Amino acid sequence: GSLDEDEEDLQRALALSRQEIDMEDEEADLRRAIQLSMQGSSRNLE
Repeated sequence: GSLDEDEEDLQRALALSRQEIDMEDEEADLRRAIQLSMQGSSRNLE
């Protein structure tokens, strides 16, 4: 039950999209979304 296994590729995809965008304007919002995802924050606000 290695969850980290999938998370390795998941954060890989995140880093992948990081270099895909890497643009500090409008895409910077998507960039911030990767950061948000890396913060482990989903729809679990309340």
